[PDB]
Amino acid sequence: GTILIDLSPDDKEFQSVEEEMQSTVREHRDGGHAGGIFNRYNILKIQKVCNKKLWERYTHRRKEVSEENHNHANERMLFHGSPFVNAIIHKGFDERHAYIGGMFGAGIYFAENSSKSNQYVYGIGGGTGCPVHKDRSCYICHRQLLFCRVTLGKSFLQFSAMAHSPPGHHSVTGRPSVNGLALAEYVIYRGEQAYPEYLITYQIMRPE
Ligand SMILES: Cc1cccc2c(=O)[nH]c(-c3ccccc3)c(C)c12
Ligand SMILES: [Zn+2]
Repeated sequence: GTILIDLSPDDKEFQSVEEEMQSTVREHRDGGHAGGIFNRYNILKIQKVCNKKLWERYTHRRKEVSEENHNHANERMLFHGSPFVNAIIHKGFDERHAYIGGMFGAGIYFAENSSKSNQYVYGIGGGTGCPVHKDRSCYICHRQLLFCRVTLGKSFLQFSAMAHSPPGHHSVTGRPSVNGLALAEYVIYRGEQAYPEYLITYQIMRPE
């Protein structure tokens, strides 16, 4: 039941999504090992993801969370990079997308930094890079990220140098305490707390 609608580069919705993507690139502690070396992206396409069932699932859950957190869903737009992007847009998020080895436990992880999500499009640590060239820094192969609507509710705050939510919390916020320039990462424990709203197709660009 999923359909993808292409946005025109002239549409302001295209433009505000491209801006979120480009403005949240940062340097990573691995020097680009996992996601490559770039300062910006070539955006090739942005598609709106429409699925009634998955949307209704998301909003039913968002209401429940809101009612348990002084009528505040604490909804964000966040990036998700995954080798399973094709499964997610058709079937939604679920426990198969849980990162068992994650620093904040076995949940589904989202980033404010697009370049953080970009590290995972070929799997943990960047796997072995693109299918065609086995290159984690490939400038040629087309990559995909999701920009998702994520309900955080009451988020447990964890400073930093499918499992359950910490009791009484709806999500976890991993806030980098050492790198002042890294933005936050978030973890949810219920697949129904995220909706994959935009599918963004892109290349990383070789710095000049
Ligand atoms: C740890 C983390 C922080 C911030 C963002 C992400 C992300 O976007 N994707 C993933 C991830 C998803 C599927 C398989 C492997 C990693 C992960 C793990 C992730
Ligand atoms: Zn390649």
